[PDB]
Amino acid sequence: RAAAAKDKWKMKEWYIVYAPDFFGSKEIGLTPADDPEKVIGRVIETTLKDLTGDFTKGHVKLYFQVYDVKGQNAYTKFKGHTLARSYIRSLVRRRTTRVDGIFNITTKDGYKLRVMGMVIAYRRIQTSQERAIRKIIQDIIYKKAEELNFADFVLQSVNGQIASEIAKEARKIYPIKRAEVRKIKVLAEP
Amino acid sequence: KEKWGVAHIYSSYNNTIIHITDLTGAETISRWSGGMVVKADRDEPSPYAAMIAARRAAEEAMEKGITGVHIKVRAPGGSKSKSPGPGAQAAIRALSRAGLRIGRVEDVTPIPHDGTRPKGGRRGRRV
RNA sequence: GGGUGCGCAGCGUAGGCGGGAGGCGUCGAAGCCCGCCCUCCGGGGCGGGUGGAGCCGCCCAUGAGACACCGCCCACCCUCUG
RNA sequence: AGUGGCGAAGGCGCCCGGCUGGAACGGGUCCGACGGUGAGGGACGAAGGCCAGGGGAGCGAACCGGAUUAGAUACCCGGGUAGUCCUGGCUGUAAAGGAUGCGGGCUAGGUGUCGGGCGAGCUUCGAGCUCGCCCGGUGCCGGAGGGAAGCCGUUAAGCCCGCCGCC
Repeated sequence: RAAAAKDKWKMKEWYIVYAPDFFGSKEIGLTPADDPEKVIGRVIETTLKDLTGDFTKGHVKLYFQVYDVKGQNAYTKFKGHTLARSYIRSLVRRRTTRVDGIFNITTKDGYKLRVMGMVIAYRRIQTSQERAIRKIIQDIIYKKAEELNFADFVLQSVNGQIASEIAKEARKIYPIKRAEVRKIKVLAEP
Repeated sequence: KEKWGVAHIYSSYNNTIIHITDLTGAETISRWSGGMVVKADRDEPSPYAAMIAARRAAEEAMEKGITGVHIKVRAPGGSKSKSPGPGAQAAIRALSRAGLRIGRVEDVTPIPHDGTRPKGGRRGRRV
């Protein structure tokens, strides 16, 4: 019947989701649930402009996971981020070269991450140059990891500083268009 | 207050499914298929059938209190086809007209970096 | 205990008994303003508020008549105790 | 991701590290004809199949069901066993095809691309861009010339010097 259905829908309460502290604690959205603990473990997908409205960084997607509740207010943690399909496809064209590196990182605070960085060149280049560029990416990311910690790592990786450094130092082997950091996953926590 | 949901569309050469959830995708609100609104199996993916199911789902969502909606459109993918059917755009326009506000739109057709073997038989279908 | 009733034709959810032509309005109401719950969202039952003095029915239908007022049941899904 | 590259051929595409084979370029470096082909003999050799041991997601011979059909031991649909995968061995086959045996000298060139080297100009000073030349690989056009023709044409299916296999 529809009686129990309406009963179920009307027994459901709403909760307000909140971003973490090294971001700005915002009001991403709302979640229904009957009980409080059916909400522990839930992934909100948003973009970076919604948080801080820079009109250009609309292609970045962040994923926040629910881990705690206090009344009708839930608080999140950072889980990972990835670029957008449309952006990546518009980038990777024919008669160019794509160079991707995937590395495992441990920050100053003991967080373990998997970072996937990407580079694009203007022409159909050799393979030794690919490998040199990959080594550059690796060195820079390891250095930034040993010198920085989670919050700054993520904020820089999403704002586009590490990408600028990567591009500037890889411009010594072959010029470059649209260097970027494409993905981060969190694997562990102390 | 303004609440947003998410519309997953599964489109094929044989049916169309519209499914509206909250932003988390863990709480379901409405679910309607092309096979609930016709009696011919050869009409389930007709964009009119898609329009109708979209309208039903949107009105139920509005009744429940949903105002905005993001959109993820999908084809089966994997080893099957990677191209959606013709009911997806119909459903999107119908959701727009029903009275909901629309946000982001994305395609989520799962694609194989390299994967399993499809069903043809090294010669495909021969009819 | 809190809530909960379109067999038809219907001013409309007449549910059924005994009494009840009589019941109320400062033991303050309408008409007008915004709101949670029940449910065939039918439609009422419910609350703070401009409001300051009318409205039900014996008057017709329906087999059993009034949400006319007093005591009691019942169909559900719910809140406390022992 | 290429009309591209390496490999005797079969064949070889995620990343980092180690061991290993061969070719080109550059070279007033070393030996000093040590070379070519190769009967008989040997080594490699897709898929499928066999032996022995493990594993088993998807696909799927055989098999079983539903339809289509005059019938349908098939095409279409739903399921499914060996097999496809790893270790250690056998079998020795294909449109294994450039359907074109290997080496050497000669008989117009043009235009692309891959690697290396040289010389000029640009530069954001980049293992970077452009233009030209020599060597080697790999393609598309084409004149004499050749051929039954289709077509080949300095990567000959042309004229010469050789060896083996075959009709």
